Amino acid sequence: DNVMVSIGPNNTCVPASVFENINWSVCSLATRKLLVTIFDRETLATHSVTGKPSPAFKDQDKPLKRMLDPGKIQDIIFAVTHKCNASEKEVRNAITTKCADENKMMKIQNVKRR
Amino acid sequence: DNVMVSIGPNNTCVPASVFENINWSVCSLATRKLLVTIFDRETLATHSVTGKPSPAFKDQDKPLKRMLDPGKIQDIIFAVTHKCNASEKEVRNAITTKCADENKMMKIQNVKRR
DNA sequence: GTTCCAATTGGAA
DNA sequence: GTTCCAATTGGAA
Repeated sequence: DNVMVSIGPNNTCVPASVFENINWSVCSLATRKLLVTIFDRETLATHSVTGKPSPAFKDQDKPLKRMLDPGKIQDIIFAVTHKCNASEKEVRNAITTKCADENKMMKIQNVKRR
Repeated sequence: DNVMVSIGPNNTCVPASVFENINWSVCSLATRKLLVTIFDRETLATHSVTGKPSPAFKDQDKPLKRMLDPGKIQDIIFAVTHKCNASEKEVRNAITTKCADENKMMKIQNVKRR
Protein backbone atom coordinates (compact mmCIF):
# COMPACT_ATOMS: atom_id res chain seq x y z
CA ASP A 1 0.00 0.00 0.00
CA ASN A 2 0.97 3.61 -0.67
CA VAL A 3 0.08 5.24 2.64
CA MET A 4 -0.32 9.00 2.91
CA VAL A 5 1.15 10.69 6.00
CA SER A 6 -0.56 13.77 7.49
CA ILE A 7 2.26 16.22 8.26
CA GLY A 8 0.39 18.81 10.33
CA PRO A 9 -2.90 20.03 11.79
CA ASN A 10 -4.33 21.05 8.38
CA ASN A 11 -3.92 17.52 7.00
CA THR A 12 -1.46 18.38 4.25
CA CYS A 13 -0.10 14.98 3.22
CA VAL A 14 2.90 13.42 1.52
CA PRO A 15 3.48 9.75 0.72
CA ALA A 16 5.05 7.70 3.52
CA SER A 17 7.87 6.84 1.11
CA VAL A 18 8.75 10.53 1.00
CA PHE A 19 8.13 11.35 4.67
CA GLU A 20 10.22 8.47 6.00
CA ASN A 21 13.17 9.25 3.71
CA ILE A 22 13.58 12.89 4.71
CA ASN A 23 16.78 13.73 6.57
CA TRP A 24 15.34 15.70 9.47
CA SER A 25 18.85 16.67 10.61
CA VAL A 26 19.16 19.30 7.86
CA CYS A 27 16.28 21.79 8.14
CA SER A 28 16.65 23.36 4.74
CA LEU A 29 16.81 20.12 2.79
CA ALA A 30 13.81 18.70 4.68
CA THR A 31 11.85 21.85 3.85
CA ARG A 32 12.82 21.71 0.17
CA LYS A 33 11.73 18.09 -0.13
CA LEU A 34 8.34 18.77 1.41
CA LEU A 35 7.88 21.80 -0.85
CA VAL A 36 8.49 19.94 -4.11
CA THR A 37 6.20 17.14 -2.93
CA ILE A 38 3.32 19.44 -1.96
CA PHE A 39 3.58 22.15 -4.64
CA ASP A 40 4.40 21.94 -8.34
CA ARG A 41 7.55 23.79 -9.43
CA GLU A 42 5.53 26.39 -11.34
CA THR A 43 3.66 27.33 -8.16
CA LEU A 44 6.94 27.66 -6.24
CA ALA A 45 8.41 29.75 -9.04
CA THR A 46 5.51 32.22 -9.14
CA HIS A 47 4.54 32.51 -5.47
CA SER A 48 6.20 33.69 -2.27
CA VAL A 49 5.91 32.97 1.44
CA THR A 50 4.08 36.22 2.25
CA GLY A 51 2.69 37.52 -1.05
CA LYS A 52 4.15 40.94 -0.25
CA PRO A 53 6.37 42.85 -2.69
CA SER A 54 10.07 43.30 -1.97
CA PRO A 55 10.72 46.65 -0.29
CA ALA A 56 13.92 46.89 -2.32
CA PHE A 57 12.15 47.00 -5.66
CA LYS A 58 9.23 49.26 -4.83
CA ASP A 59 7.99 51.48 -7.68
CA GLN A 60 9.20 48.94 -10.24
CA ASP A 61 7.60 46.58 -12.74
CA LYS A 62 8.46 43.30 -11.06
CA PRO A 63 5.60 40.75 -11.04
CA LEU A 64 3.75 40.63 -7.69
CA LYS A 65 3.86 37.03 -6.44
CA ARG A 66 0.90 35.69 -4.46
CA MET A 67 1.33 33.84 -1.19
CA LEU A 68 1.72 30.06 -1.13
CA ASP A 69 -1.31 28.22 0.33
CA PRO A 70 -1.11 29.32 4.00
CA GLY A 71 -2.56 26.09 5.42
CA LYS A 72 -0.03 23.98 3.55
CA ILE A 73 2.83 26.27 4.60
CA GLN A 74 1.64 26.11 8.22
CA ASP A 75 1.79 22.31 8.00
CA ILE A 76 5.30 22.32 6.54
CA ILE A 77 6.45 24.60 9.35
CA PHE A 78 4.73 22.35 11.88
CA ALA A 79 6.42 19.22 10.56
CA VAL A 80 9.94 20.63 10.18
CA THR A 81 10.02 22.47 13.52
CA HIS A 82 8.80 19.34 15.34
CA LYS A 83 11.22 16.95 13.62
CA CYS A 84 14.31 19.09 13.02
CA ASN A 85 13.98 21.30 16.10
CA ALA A 86 14.48 24.40 13.95
CA SER A 87 12.77 27.73 14.56
CA GLU A 88 9.76 28.76 12.51
CA LYS A 89 11.88 31.61 11.09
CA GLU A 90 14.53 29.12 9.93
CA VAL A 91 11.89 27.08 8.10
CA ARG A 92 10.35 30.17 6.51
CA ASN A 93 13.78 31.28 5.29
CA ALA A 94 14.25 27.92 3.61
CA ILE A 95 10.89 28.33 1.83
CA THR A 96 11.83 31.84 0.65
CA THR A 97 15.07 30.51 -0.78
CA LYS A 98 13.45 27.53 -2.49
CA CYS A 99 10.82 29.78 -4.11
CA ALA A 100 13.61 32.05 -5.37
CA ASP A 101 15.53 29.01 -6.67
CA GLU A 102 12.49 27.76 -8.62
CA ASN A 103 11.85 31.22 -10.01
CA LYS A 104 15.41 31.29 -11.38
CA MET A 105 14.83 27.98 -13.06
CA MET A 106 11.52 29.19 -14.59
CA LYS A 107 13.27 32.27 -16.01
CA ILE A 108 15.76 29.99 -17.73
CA GLN A 109 13.06 27.82 -19.30
CA ASN A 110 11.27 30.93 -20.60
CA VAL A 111 14.43 32.12 -22.36
CA LYS A 112 14.47 28.83 -24.28
CA ARG A 113 10.83 29.46 -25.26
CA ARG A 114 12.04 32.31 -27.48
CA ASP B 1 41.52 51.00 35.48
CA ASN B 2 39.00 48.35 34.40
CA VAL B 3 39.13 44.67 33.40
CA MET B 4 39.11 44.17 29.63
CA VAL B 5 37.65 40.75 28.79
CA SER B 6 38.78 38.97 25.62
CA ILE B 7 35.60 37.86 23.85
CA GLY B 8 37.30 35.57 21.35
CA PRO B 9 40.64 34.03 20.28
CA ASN B 10 41.73 37.14 18.32
CA ASN B 11 41.75 39.01 21.64
CA THR B 12 39.10 41.61 20.84
CA CYS B 13 38.30 43.13 24.22
CA VAL B 14 35.32 44.82 25.82
CA PRO B 15 34.95 46.17 29.38
CA ALA B 16 33.94 43.46 31.86
CA SER B 17 30.99 45.61 32.94
CA VAL B 18 29.68 45.55 29.37
CA PHE B 19 30.37 41.82 28.97
CA GLU B 20 28.61 40.85 32.21
CA ASN B 21 25.49 42.84 31.30
CA ILE B 22 25.00 41.81 27.67
CA ASN B 23 21.70 40.09 26.90
CA TRP B 24 23.08 36.65 26.05
CA SER B 25 19.57 35.19 25.85
CA VAL B 26 18.79 36.97 22.57
CA CYS B 27 21.45 36.41 19.88
CA SER B 28 20.74 39.55 17.89
CA LEU B 29 20.68 41.82 20.95
CA ALA B 30 24.00 40.43 22.20
CA THR B 31 25.50 40.94 18.77
CA ARG B 32 24.26 44.51 18.46
CA LYS B 33 25.63 45.49 21.87
CA LEU B 34 29.03 44.02 21.05
CA LEU B 35 29.02 45.90 17.73
CA VAL B 36 28.30 49.34 19.23
CA THR B 37 30.96 48.71 21.88
CA ILE B 38 33.62 47.61 19.40
CA PHE B 39 32.92 49.86 16.38
CA ASP B 40 31.85 53.50 16.23
CA ARG B 41 28.61 54.59 14.51
CA GLU B 42 30.43 56.03 11.52
CA THR B 43 32.12 52.68 10.91
CA LEU B 44 28.89 50.68 11.30
CA ALA B 45 27.06 53.05 8.94
CA THR B 46 29.70 52.76 6.22
CA HIS B 47 30.94 49.18 6.46
CA SER B 48 29.52 45.71 5.91
CA VAL B 49 30.27 42.13 6.95
CA THR B 50 31.92 41.25 3.62
CA GLY B 51 32.59 44.59 1.92
CA LYS B 52 31.02 43.16 -1.26
CA PRO B 53 28.17 44.89 -3.12
CA SER B 54 24.69 43.41 -3.24
CA PRO B 55 23.93 41.08 -6.18
CA ALA B 56 20.48 42.72 -6.26
CA PHE B 57 21.94 46.12 -7.19
CA LYS B 58 24.69 45.37 -9.73
CA ASP B 59 23.11 47.64 -12.36
CA GLN B 60 23.05 50.53 -9.86
CA ASP B 61 26.01 52.47 -8.43
CA LYS B 62 25.45 52.11 -4.67
CA PRO B 63 28.02 53.57 -2.25
CA LEU B 64 30.96 51.31 -1.50
CA LYS B 65 31.21 49.82 1.97
CA ARG B 66 34.45 48.48 3.38
CA MET B 67 34.61 45.22 5.31
CA LEU B 68 34.39 45.39 9.10
CA ASP B 69 37.64 44.27 10.78
CA PRO B 70 37.59 40.50 10.22
CA GLY B 71 39.46 39.58 13.40
CA LYS B 72 36.97 41.52 15.50
CA ILE B 73 33.98 40.10 13.60
CA GLN B 74 35.36 36.56 14.06
CA ASP B 75 35.57 37.25 17.80
CA ILE B 76 32.01 38.58 17.92
CA ILE B 77 30.81 35.39 16.19
CA PHE B 78 32.86 33.31 18.65
CA ALA B 79 31.39 35.04 21.70
CA VAL B 80 27.77 34.93 20.59
CA THR B 81 27.72 31.36 19.23
CA HIS B 82 29.23 30.15 22.52
CA LYS B 83 27.10 32.15 24.93
CA CYS B 84 23.79 32.20 23.06
CA ASN B 85 24.08 28.89 21.20
CA ALA B 86 23.17 30.63 17.97
CA SER B 87 24.54 29.54 14.61
CA GLU B 88 27.34 31.45 12.89
CA LYS B 89 24.86 32.35 10.14
CA GLU B 90 22.47 33.80 12.74
CA VAL B 91 25.18 36.00 14.21
CA ARG B 92 26.34 37.17 10.78
CA ASN B 93 22.73 38.01 9.85
CA ALA B 94 22.46 40.09 13.00
CA ILE B 95 25.61 42.01 12.00
CA THR B 96 24.28 42.63 8.48
CA THR B 97 21.08 43.95 10.00
CA LYS B 98 22.78 46.24 12.52
CA CYS B 99 25.00 47.73 9.81
CA ALA B 100 21.95 48.37 7.64
CA ASP B 101 20.17 49.89 10.65
CA GLU B 102 23.00 52.32 11.40
CA ASN B 103 23.32 53.24 7.74
CA LYS B 104 19.59 54.10 7.79
CA MET B 105 19.96 56.19 10.94
CA MET B 106 22.86 58.12 9.43
CA LYS B 107 20.74 58.92 6.38
CA ILE B 108 17.76 59.96 8.51
CA GLN B 109 19.86 62.31 10.61
CA ASN B 110 21.11 63.93 7.38
CA VAL B 111 17.59 64.76 6.22
CA LYS B 112 16.86 65.95 9.58
CA ARG B 113 19.95 68.22 9.41
CA ARG B 114 18.82 69.85 6.14
C1' DG C 1 23.01 52.94 21.35
C1' DT C 2 15.39 50.96 17.42
C1' DT C 3 14.80 46.00 16.35
C1' DC C 4 13.34 42.77 13.17
C1' DC C 5 11.54 41.05 8.92
C1' DA C 6 11.30 38.84 3.90
C1' DA C 7 11.67 39.57 -1.53
C1' DT C 8 15.18 39.96 -4.86
C1' DT C 9 19.68 39.26 -6.89
C1' DG C 10 24.46 36.78 -9.19
C1' DG C 11 27.13 33.40 -8.57
C1' DA C 12 30.28 29.70 -5.82
C1' DA C 13 30.47 24.93 -4.95
C1' DG D 1 13.54 19.41 -12.78
C1' DT D 2 20.59 22.56 -7.08
C1' DT D 3 21.79 24.49 -2.58
C1' DC D 4 23.23 28.26 -0.11
C1' DC D 5 24.87 32.84 0.71
C1' DA D 6 24.76 38.32 2.13
C1' DA D 7 23.53 43.42 0.73
C1' DT D 8 19.72 46.46 0.01
C1' DT D 9 15.14 48.04 0.84
C1' DG D 10 10.37 50.09 3.45
C1' DG D 11 7.95 49.38 6.96
C1' DA D 12 5.75 46.81 11.21
C1' DA D 13 5.93 47.04 15.90
